[PDB]
Amino acid sequence: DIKLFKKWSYEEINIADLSLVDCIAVSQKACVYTPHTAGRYQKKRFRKALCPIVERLVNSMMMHGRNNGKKLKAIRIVAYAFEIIHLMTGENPLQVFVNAVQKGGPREDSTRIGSAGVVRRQAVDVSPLRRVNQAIYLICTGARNAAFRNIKSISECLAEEIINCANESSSSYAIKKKDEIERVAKANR
Amino acid sequence: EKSKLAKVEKVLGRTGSRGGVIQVRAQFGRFLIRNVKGPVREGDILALLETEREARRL
Amino acid sequence: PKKRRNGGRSKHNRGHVNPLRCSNCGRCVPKDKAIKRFNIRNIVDTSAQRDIKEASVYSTFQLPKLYIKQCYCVSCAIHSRFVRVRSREQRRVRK
RNA sequence: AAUUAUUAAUCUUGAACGAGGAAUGCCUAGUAAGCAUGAUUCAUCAGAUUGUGCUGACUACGUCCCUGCCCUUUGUACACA
Ligand SMILES: [Mg+2]
Ligand SMILES: [Mg+2]
Ligand SMILES: [Mg+2]
Repeated sequence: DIKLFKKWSYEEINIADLSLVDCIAVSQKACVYTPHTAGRYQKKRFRKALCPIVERLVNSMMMHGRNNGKKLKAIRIVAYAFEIIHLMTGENPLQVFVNAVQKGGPREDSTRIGSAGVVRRQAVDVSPLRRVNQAIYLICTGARNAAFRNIKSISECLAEEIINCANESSSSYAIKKKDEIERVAKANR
Repeated sequence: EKSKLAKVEKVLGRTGSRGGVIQVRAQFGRFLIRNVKGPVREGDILALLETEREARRL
Repeated sequence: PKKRRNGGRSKHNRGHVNPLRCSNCGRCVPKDKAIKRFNIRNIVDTSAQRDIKEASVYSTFQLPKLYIKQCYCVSCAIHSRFVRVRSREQRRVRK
């Protein structure tokens, strides 16, 4: 009987990837009424994976210097975006957001490896934590760039970006950046 | 397009000139030595887009 | 001050020795002073090696080797690190 | 003692600037950034220092690739090096 924002349940949501099941937290300790917890999540290496997923979303939502530390404004933005998401394509907005998180990060990448003095740009593999982090970062950047010098508000932009990310449509920032990363990765090895 | 899941069973070391690369041994049930970017643990799960490929020694 | 007892090469009871040419840089060096290396290599690495195996007839195939026998001059040999720089006592250690 | 206008108050005037080329700085947690404030100077004057608190992230948990410093072997015709 604990709901997100007192409206949405996440008692029935599932992941259905099985690689990202351990890295996104909607369970015992992470079921909260509001995405404000003043925890200590960066003291150890992997403790970042127990911060509730919506709080990580709001943590990346306050960026570009103008907006540093303004946590409550970010929470209001995210809450109204979730209302807009539920209104159209009526579903649980947290389930839509989890689906979008599962799609917005590349599965493989490229880097410089010094095999025997001569080098390449060899393809490598991406870990689940890296994929989750990149999905969050790319969604937030897409929404932020959409709303700059624009008639549409920031929460409308964020709702559109999340919905488009969940549907694999190549009109979102995250999907296209990820496809380009994967294309170069398949090309360099 | 179609991922393949492999389980990390131990971590071997770090490569790259700046050390931003991790060497693992993963198991489907065959073993492979694969080469990863980002923080990893034993027990993590990888989504391999290629199946017939290994990494040189370190 | 005569840093080496044998003068950098193994010649005794002879006047002249014919030279050979460096496998890397083409310089002339006497045969008793050049450093020699003999190599037994495979044609391909192990993954391509197994790929040839099931593309083959005869059901029992072995790839051939390569035999090379290269020779180098001092400058062209220690730039590639076949030979390094040692200390005064360690220089005398043969084998 | 206010002219080359000490500072403050009111109305009027309403420039460049649409995120910054080659380069380059600081930073790992109540920290960066954002936000204001007490003292020093002081007849009068802070866009400066030196302290204090308020709101509060992202990314790593490494390496010797660039830069700097150190140690071992080695060469030296350098020792104001
Ligand atoms: Mg003679
Ligand atoms: Mg001063
Ligand atoms: Mg160095």
